[PDB]
Amino acid sequence: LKLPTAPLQLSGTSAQIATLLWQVAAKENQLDKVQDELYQFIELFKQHSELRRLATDPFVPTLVRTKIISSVLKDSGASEITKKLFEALADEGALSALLEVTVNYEELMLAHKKEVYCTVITAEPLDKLERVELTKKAEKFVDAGFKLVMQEKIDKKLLGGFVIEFSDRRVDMSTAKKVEEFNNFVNKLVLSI
Amino acid sequence: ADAKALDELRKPKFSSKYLIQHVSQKLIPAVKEWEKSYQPPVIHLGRVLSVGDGIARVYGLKSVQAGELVCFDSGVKGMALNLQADHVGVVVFGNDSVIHQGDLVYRTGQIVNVPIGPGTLGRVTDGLGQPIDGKGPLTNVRSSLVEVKAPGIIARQSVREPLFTGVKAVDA
Amino acid sequence: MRYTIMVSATASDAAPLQFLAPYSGCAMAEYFRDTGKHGLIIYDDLSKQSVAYRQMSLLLRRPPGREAFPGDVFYLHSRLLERAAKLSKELGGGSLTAFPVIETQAGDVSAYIATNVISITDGQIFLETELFYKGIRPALNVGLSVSRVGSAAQFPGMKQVAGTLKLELAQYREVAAFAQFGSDLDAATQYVLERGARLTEMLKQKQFAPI
Amino acid sequence: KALDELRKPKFSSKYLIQHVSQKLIPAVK
Amino acid sequence: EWEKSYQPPVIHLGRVLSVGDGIARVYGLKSVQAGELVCFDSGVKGMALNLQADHVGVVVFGNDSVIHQGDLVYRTGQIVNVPIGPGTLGRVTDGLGQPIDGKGPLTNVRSSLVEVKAPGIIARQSVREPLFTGVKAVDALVPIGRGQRELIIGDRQTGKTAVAIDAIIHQKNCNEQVPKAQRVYCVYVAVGQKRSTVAQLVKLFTQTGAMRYTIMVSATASDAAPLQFLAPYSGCAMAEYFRDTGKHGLIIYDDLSKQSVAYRQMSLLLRRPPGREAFPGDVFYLHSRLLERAAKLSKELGGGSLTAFPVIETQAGDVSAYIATNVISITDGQIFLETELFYKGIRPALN
Amino acid sequence: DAGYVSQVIGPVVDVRFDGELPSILSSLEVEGHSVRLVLEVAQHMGDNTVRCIAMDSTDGLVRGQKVVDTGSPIKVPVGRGTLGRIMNVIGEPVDEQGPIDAADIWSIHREAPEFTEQSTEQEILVTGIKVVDLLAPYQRGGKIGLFGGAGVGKTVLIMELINNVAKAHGGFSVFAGVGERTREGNDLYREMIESGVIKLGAERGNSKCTLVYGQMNEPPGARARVALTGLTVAEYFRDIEGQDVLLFVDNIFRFTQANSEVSALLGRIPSAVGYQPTLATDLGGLQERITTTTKGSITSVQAVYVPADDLTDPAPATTFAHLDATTVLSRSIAELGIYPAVDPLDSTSRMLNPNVIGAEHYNVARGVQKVLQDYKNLQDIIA
Amino acid sequence: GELPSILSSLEVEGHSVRLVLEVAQHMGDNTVRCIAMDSTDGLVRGQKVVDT
Ligand SMILES: Nc1ncnc2c1ncn2[C@@H]1O[C@H](COP(=O)(O)OP(=O)(O)OP(=O)(O)O)[C@@H](O)[C@H]1O
Ligand SMILES: Nc1ncnc2c1ncn2[C@@H]1O[C@H](COP(=O)(O)OP(=O)(O)O)[C@@H](O)[C@H]1O
Ligand SMILES: [Mg+2]
Repeated sequence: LKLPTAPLQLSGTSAQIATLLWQVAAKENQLDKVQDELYQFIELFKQHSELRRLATDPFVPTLVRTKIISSVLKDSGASEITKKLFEALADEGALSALLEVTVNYEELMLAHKKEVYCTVITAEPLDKLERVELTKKAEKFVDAGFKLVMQEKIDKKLLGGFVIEFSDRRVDMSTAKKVEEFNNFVNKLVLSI
Repeated sequence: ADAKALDELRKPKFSSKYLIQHVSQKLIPAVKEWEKSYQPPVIHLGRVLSVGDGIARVYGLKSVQAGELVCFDSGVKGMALNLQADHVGVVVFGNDSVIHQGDLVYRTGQIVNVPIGPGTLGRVTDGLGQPIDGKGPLTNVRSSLVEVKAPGIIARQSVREPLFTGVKAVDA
Repeated sequence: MRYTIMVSATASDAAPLQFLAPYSGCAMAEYFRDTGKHGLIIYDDLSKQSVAYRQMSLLLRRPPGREAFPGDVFYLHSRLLERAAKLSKELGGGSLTAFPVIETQAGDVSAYIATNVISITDGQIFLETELFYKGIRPALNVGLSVSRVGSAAQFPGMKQVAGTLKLELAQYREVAAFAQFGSDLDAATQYVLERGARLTEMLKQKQFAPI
Repeated sequence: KALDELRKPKFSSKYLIQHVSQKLIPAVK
Repeated sequence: EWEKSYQPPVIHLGRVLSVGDGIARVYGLKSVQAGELVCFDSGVKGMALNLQADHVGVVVFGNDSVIHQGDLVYRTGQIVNVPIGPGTLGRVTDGLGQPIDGKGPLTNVRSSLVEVKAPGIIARQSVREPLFTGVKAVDALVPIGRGQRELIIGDRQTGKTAVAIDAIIHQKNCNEQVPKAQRVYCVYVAVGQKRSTVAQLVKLFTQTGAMRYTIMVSATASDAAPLQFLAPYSGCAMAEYFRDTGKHGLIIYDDLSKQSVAYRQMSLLLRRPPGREAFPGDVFYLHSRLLERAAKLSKELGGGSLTAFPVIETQAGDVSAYIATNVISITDGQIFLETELFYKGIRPALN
Repeated sequence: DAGYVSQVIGPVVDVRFDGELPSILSSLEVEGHSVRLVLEVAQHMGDNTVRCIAMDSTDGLVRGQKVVDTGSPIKVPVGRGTLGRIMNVIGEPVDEQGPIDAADIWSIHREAPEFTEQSTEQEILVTGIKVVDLLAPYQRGGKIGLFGGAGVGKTVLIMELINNVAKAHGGFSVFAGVGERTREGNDLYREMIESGVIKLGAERGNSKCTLVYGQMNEPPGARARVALTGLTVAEYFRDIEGQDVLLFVDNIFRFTQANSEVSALLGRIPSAVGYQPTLATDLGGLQERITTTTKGSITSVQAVYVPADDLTDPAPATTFAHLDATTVLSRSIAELGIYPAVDPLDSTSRMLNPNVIGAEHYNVARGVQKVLQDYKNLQDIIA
Repeated sequence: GELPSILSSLEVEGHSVRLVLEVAQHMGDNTVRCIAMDSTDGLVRGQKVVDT
């Protein structure tokens, strides 16, 4: 009667599908099994046209929607957690709800691994010492014993330094911001003096 | 949960394909066992999702404009007043009882035109050009834009002509 | 009927055939303006055309406003009554003169359709149900009815004598409600009552009698 | 290209999560 | 010593989904507070009023044509505050706390939170000593005590600003011959007036000499919606400074109906549920916490006072309109200033 | 780079974009239309979509048609050659004399002039109407309002005020037609060519007026921004040239109505009685741009149609705070046959004070107010 | 199978009264919109509905 606890809460009626999906698959310990199975359906929704007609056509009746999905979903290695899921979305026309339920299941899976994104922008590419001096200030800016990925990036307008685009937080140690804030502390003291 | 995560979802990261080889083999016999339950994919035509009381909501119709006369499959004429994201709200000229969920909607392309001219002097039509006076169709007439904007400032002059009404309560 | 076209949207027809019928009604009469002639147009029951506009939008999931009429209903009656005009010399010199008909809701001049169409149109003719039973037929209100262009818009011989007609009617509407005392003093408070009452008994006529 | 119509959720039945939950727990062994 | 104190901020983020009409709906901000003052990228501030499940609604203190979709908002971690203190005297600030006079910054000031609770029961002492406002029709007929609420209701073009400013000039005509403690300081808060009318009002407080005592908070009609919403709270937060220092203060809100037009304009833009005359339901609460902030503190907690003079502009004398129904209910009385008897020579037309 | 129209609902159309969405209050263009169509963005939908307002009629927009970005607000051509020209909202000639002989296009959407550059010196603007110059004396460089019903005589005061003050000034003026009839638009074009304010030929550069016309036929995109198009060319002649320019705007109420006709259509709940929720920043942003600064002078003349002589509607009840001198027209005084039908009680200006004009002007106008208030309080009992 | 034309009747089965329906709007989902001409107390969401 107990479900495995969701690592972070979400919004409703389109993303808590993924919260419920994570609460089912982690009970079956099928976590990285079914997550890239959602990816294949997106490639099925990308390349093939007959399946992606079924996710947006408003004229197909409510029995051809389920009798193609359960016809396509034989065993084939596919999980019955996944097979009972994709039956349910074509049961109530929710086959358009796939591209949202994945990216929050992506978020919830990266919430199960303690594994946060970032994107660091410099003016200079990072060598094998410059990148390993970066993380020791970056891991002051995560809250706990988390992981860290790297998405190194080049832009000329920053004059050295970095900006850690956590997508939730940002730390500006770039000098182009520093010379801007140096100029604002010039003007706030030359006008007052 | 943003659009860059959606564009990252456009990059495939599946790491295995142990379904796609077989679901591409059972796709085509599935759609051709249930082939009779498929209406054809309709792009430059239209087909009715919802219909009622003079406002009929029509899927598709990538080619229409605002204010294009459309023709339903029973001969009923229509008008596209607003065009939503996935559907086009179509206003229905006349009684609407003949339109079902799944009937065809034909674009006529033009802006709505009612016949003008001096051959109409003596005829009683409705607002659509069809005669109700029982004297047959309109002869020596032509169509014109009913959605035309007014004549501009440079086009007008000062009024002079009094327009007698024949009524002393008015003209004095 | 030789010189009359009539577009006739009934109440048993759908809404947009009534919504388009003044629009198609001015599409005929722009031809008479374009080719130099003069055109008469009467947009009869123009409030009921606006109710024919209100039916379509409120089924069309569009936001309502004053009296559940939509937002742009001023723009409906605007371009319905701006395409009637008097062109310059350079396009034949044709004309169009406009008669919209707005029924008040038993005396709401601040009714939502009324405040639009009283501000668009140039002159108005009030017909109360009060004046229709005092013998005044047609029951024009004189003190409330204005025009724009004034002179060179009447008969010019009538135009000189109209100032003798309007201003004596102006004092008479002020003294008609002062009949609660029995005054008739100094041969003026009786004579302007004696004049304007015969002016009312002058200015009645018969239905369907073009003189 | 072929995923612009899939970019957002769209459905009827605002209580959809309760519908799918009875169709996800059956395959729970 | 500024370079030696530069620790970079960790400051948390939020990205904007939809932004329009001075209302920006932001995504993210896992810890923003209710009514927290945020800052955008392009130097314009903002407050988040409502906080929903997925997106957070943020109202904008300024022009809104600078923010695209996908811009960033930084949380300042502080509920919106205004610089209070004596250095504001003579200055003409905007309602957020910045000066618009052209006299540089506001020095000898301190920032304090504009949103606190009113004084309770035991803070109060019964108002006994009187405030004197110069207009003899106010002072003798419908009198006003030091630490009291009195509504200058009226029509427009009828003198509601005149009953306000002639009280202010009377204080300058009274403060020069009264000792240091019981000197009544003016904060006439201009809501919804023109940017040129305040120019006449900054002139009359200088030419008479009252600008030694007046702080002119003028959120115009030309700035955005929440500045006209926040100008009475910040102006009463300026009146908070003169309360707990123990002095006596005069706070005047002018045309508080426009502040109701301010709280209407953001509420229907934020899709809060509308109530009577399409105002939000809680607009009576946002009028009361304003007007219950000015009072007389007792002889154990400071001894100072605070008397508030709100102004409601009616339409033709309807004292039962919904906005006037609220303010008459929370305030004590009414100085009804009718337009029709104003031309009957009784100046002010005090019915 | 560029995007497509994705959705059409009457006079508001929706444009989607593939990255780098346009800034708010910028200009958009559709190709393959009958006339050049300008879309002015008012809010972002959220899914890479701006929501617009249409300067001309949308009847003809296909779903998916090519929409380019000008990346910038609406640009009208300002200049000295613009005198003697009948101008649109989007910079067009609609008097059919070539292009506009001017340069240095300017953004017609800006911020208001600040609090520091405000003028407090007041000069009595003597007009020539005996009820104006005695009772409600106008201010040079100040604001002139005109209320009154539809059929009381507002617009015939305005052209009378042009003949009073806009001829005997010598400099420049601007007639900003916001949603009035073409009849009072076309007639004013003839009675300024004959009065010589607007000239034709090779003397186009010595004229005194530009006409910015957003009359009733246009959809409410054009009727909502012709107020700003007429405003910014007046604010161009103020700051660059220094001359005093008279802004004759007609039907400010039609500016606020043109906003309110689509304000519900952009996804906003209606305000009080059915007018727009954002009327305060719409009109208050309009009015305080019309001021007089240290650099020059703008003397605004505002006509407002009020519906059925009721001043309780909030669309003119925001305007009463925004007008120094107000000439309130009563239909009753016109029903008495008195022209001008200017109220002795409702129409009151800000110059009326003995501390500015002199006691000889203030006492008789107050003496007018005593004898006319008691005449109203006695003409009830005279019956 | 196929949704009937507008303003056509329906005949429900299994009710205590011979209850008739009249279709007026085709509300999508292969589902129509009706107004019941008699008492609606006792309709279960599976009852067979036939048309004339
Ligand atoms: N004692 C007085 N004698 C003569 N005029 C007065 C007097 N008091 C006020 N006024 C008039 O009041 C007008 C404006 O004053 P004030 O701004 O106080 O009125 P108001 O009711 O605030 O108007 P609004 O609400 O439109 O701003 C001035 O034109 C002034 O002539
Ligand atoms: N001083 C005047 N002399 C002559 N006619 C006048 C005068 N004042 C007003 N009128 C009349 O008032 C009428 C309405 O004028 P107008 O300004 O068009 O009203 P509105 O602004 O309400 O449309 C005009 O027809 C005009 O003849
Ligand atoms: Mg005032």
